[PDB]
Amino acid sequence: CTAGKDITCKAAVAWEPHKPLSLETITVAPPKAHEVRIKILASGICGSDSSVLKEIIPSKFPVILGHEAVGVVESIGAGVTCVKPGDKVIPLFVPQCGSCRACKSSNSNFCEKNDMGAKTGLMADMTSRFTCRGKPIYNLMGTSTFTEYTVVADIAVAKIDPKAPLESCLIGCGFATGYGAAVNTAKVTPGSTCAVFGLGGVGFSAIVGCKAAGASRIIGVGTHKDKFPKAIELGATECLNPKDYDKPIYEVICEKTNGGVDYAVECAGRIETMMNALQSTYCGSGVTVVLGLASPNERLPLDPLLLLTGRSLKGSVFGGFKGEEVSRLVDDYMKKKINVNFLVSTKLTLDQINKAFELLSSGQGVRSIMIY
Amino acid sequence: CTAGKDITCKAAVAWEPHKPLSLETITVAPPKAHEVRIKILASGICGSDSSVLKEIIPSKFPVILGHEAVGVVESIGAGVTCVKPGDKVIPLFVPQCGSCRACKSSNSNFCEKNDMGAKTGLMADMTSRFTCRGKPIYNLMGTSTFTEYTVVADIAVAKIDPKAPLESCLIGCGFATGYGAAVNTAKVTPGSTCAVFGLGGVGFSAIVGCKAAGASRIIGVGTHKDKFPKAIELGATECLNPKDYDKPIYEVICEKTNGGVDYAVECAGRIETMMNALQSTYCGSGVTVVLGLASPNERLPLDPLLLLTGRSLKGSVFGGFKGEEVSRLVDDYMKKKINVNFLVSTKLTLDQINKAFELLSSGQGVRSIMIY
Ligand SMILES: NC(=O)c1ccc[n+]([C@@H]2O[C@H](COP(=O)([O-])OP(=O)(O)OC[C@H]3O[C@@H](n4cnc5c(N)ncnc54)[C@H](OP(=O)(O)O)[C@@H]3O)[C@@H](O)[C@H]2O)c1
Ligand SMILES: NC(=O)c1ccc[n+]([C@@H]2O[C@H](COP(=O)([O-])OP(=O)(O)OC[C@H]3O[C@@H](n4cnc5c(N)ncnc54)[C@H](OP(=O)(O)O)[C@@H]3O)[C@@H](O)[C@H]2O)c1
Ligand SMILES: [Zn+2]
Ligand SMILES: [Zn+2]
Ligand SMILES: [Zn+2]
Ligand SMILES: [Zn+2]
Repeated sequence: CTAGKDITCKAAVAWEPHKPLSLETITVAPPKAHEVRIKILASGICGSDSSVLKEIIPSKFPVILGHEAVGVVESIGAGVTCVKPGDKVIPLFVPQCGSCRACKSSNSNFCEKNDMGAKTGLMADMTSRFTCRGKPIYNLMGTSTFTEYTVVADIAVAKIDPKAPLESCLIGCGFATGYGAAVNTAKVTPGSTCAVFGLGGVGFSAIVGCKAAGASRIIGVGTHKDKFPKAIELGATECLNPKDYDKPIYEVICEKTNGGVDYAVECAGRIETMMNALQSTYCGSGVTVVLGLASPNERLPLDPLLLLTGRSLKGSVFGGFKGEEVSRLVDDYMKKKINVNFLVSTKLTLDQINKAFELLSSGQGVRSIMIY
Repeated sequence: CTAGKDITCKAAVAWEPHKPLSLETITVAPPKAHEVRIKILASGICGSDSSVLKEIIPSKFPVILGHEAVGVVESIGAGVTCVKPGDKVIPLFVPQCGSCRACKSSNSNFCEKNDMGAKTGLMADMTSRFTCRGKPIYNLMGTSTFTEYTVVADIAVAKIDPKAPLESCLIGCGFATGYGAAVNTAKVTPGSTCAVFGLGGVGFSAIVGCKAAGASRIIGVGTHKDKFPKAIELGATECLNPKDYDKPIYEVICEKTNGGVDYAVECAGRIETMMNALQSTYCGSGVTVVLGLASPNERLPLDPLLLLTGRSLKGSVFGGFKGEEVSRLVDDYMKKKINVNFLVSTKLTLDQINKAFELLSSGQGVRSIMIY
């Protein structure tokens, strides 16, 4: 039994930015009050994890990344009632305290207890449960999944079906984000025309989302044509490679869609892709959703006239989903309403984690996950 | 009888930008096929009219400005069936052809027959119905109301109650825009908190709109405290003057509204004001509507991160209203549901038109109108 005891396990540590993750032996302390220690079963590698390493997204170091996973509760701290040892769960990088303005609302999921703003990289009591070589290691958005065991607040966990597949880990971020961006944020309607920019994990999930919402046309826009067949299989009606064109991609799209698409979803994290997405929508009612994160000091040179005719520009985190909605997604996945496992193009071990980061730059595949 | 004859009348002509409007005697030709000649009863002076004169909004010159009015049909061209001589009407600067993508969709009012993009300043057949000092004079957005008589396309006219008050002219633009920005574009919900930036004709209408939508708090934000009393009278729960604080106005608002308002409406046409409005909304679900038009080359330095948490930024013209909805607005006004006349702080004659433009730079009052 490991309850109430320190656990020694394997984890991928980021001692510094711009450097490959280091496989280390670490110590994971027992959960304190209102905390839950989880044995990670599978973890996905998200573009945001890569961005932290490139300093595109701020974070303290040393740090254990990863925020897309599925696991089983190993033990619970004092006062915990929402889960119990043995329950299968998905860590939430966007918690749900249930009492803040966002949580009490039905139009927001941005719980104020999130650490995306403060970036403390520590637990609620400002201490760390991670130790490596006698040094406290910071966590990522209250999760950290690039480790065999992690500890999270009891408001940052979603209990799910005990038999949920290991591929359910994508629901921890990438899939819920892209899927939700289409279904919740953009609010894609039946028969509408959509365009998705950036065919990575999130982008493919957005394509699946637009299809589920009933779009009549879904245009996948990316620079790696090897992904096109896959994109079509998952819902895209056609794909376009901006590099093939001399004329602006938004002009190409507007010419093909009677003036522009109804909904555009940006999933690359590039100011240029955001601008292309916006201008690819119909000026009279087009809706653009930005999901990607660009360098902190980059800005979108927005001409207000682009919005004046009737356009909308919005953004969201975790597809606008609240933690309490995660289980339902897992259910739909098992009922085959959504085949999340289709997005898993590569399965690796924790030791091969750096390969997943290498693939992120490759011109193929969708999502890589690790089975511990 | 003037049917089928040229009419000689008075009008205010802008021979060139940056100069006072010139009172002239002009000739107005009879309406051609699918056109309607209207005797203007009253016209308001809109900030947009001033912007054209200052070259903030592009236009050919010489031109007769004005796009906010109420009048009566004097005669109709061949094929016209929607109105007849004697009908009271409101010219529409955003037409409704009923056949384009925008007109077929309930989510847009930006009829592709509008002249806001092409700026031809001419009738459909590329000719003008206005002549002054032997020269053809351009029109404004298919309307032009700074003239005793004007000719418009039959898809650019809304028939309204024969007994509609002269003040109904504000529905032609200012009122419909501000009011609609709240009810249609922002979609203000009962019990929400709102902030309106720029207390001019449009701003006051937005206040009226937020109140009609059932907002519990309506914060008027402007640099002229003398307008606050009237603002409160029309629906504002309080007013703030940026100059009375050492910190950014959006920090003051967030501090006073538990993180920011639910809906913010920009009505000044300044990049700085637009940015203040955006950041003044709650990061988890705040909605900002931009209505003002800034200089052509100005750009909003938008940090994507401001949207990622759950904010929406959108814009619209004519408050999102379609031409077919104008009569309903006039009806509500005559039933005292909305007191449009309350926004008229100055009444002039055509000869005094320049005083109205001077007043836009005074710092008091709301809207000026001229009775012909
Ligand atoms: N708001 C949220 O909740 C949320 C959640 C997770 C991730 N994100 C962000 O969303 C983005 C997508 O993440 P993934 O989806 O996790 O990432 P990913 O798999 O790395 O995919 C990003 C995709 O965007 C395109 N891309 C990458 N670099 C590019 C460049 N220099 N120029 C043009 N296109 C480029 C590529 O698409 P093609 O191969 O088709 O060109 C690539 O597959 C990341 O920026 C991530 O941080 C946001
Ligand atoms: N999209 C549409 O359908 C539509 C329709 C009509 C007008 N508009 C636009 O809406 C805006 C306002 O029109 P009105 O409402 O017709 O105009 P207006 O009566 O001139 O009022 C504009 C108001 O904005 C503020 N303002 C103006 N110049 C400013 C400056 N340099 N710095 C700070 N605040 C300033 C003032 O408010 P305070 O005194 O409270 O500071 C002023 O009362 C214009 O930009 C116009 O082009 C859009
Ligand atoms: Zn992620
Ligand atoms: Zn909360
Ligand atoms: Zn139309
Ligand atoms: Zn106007």
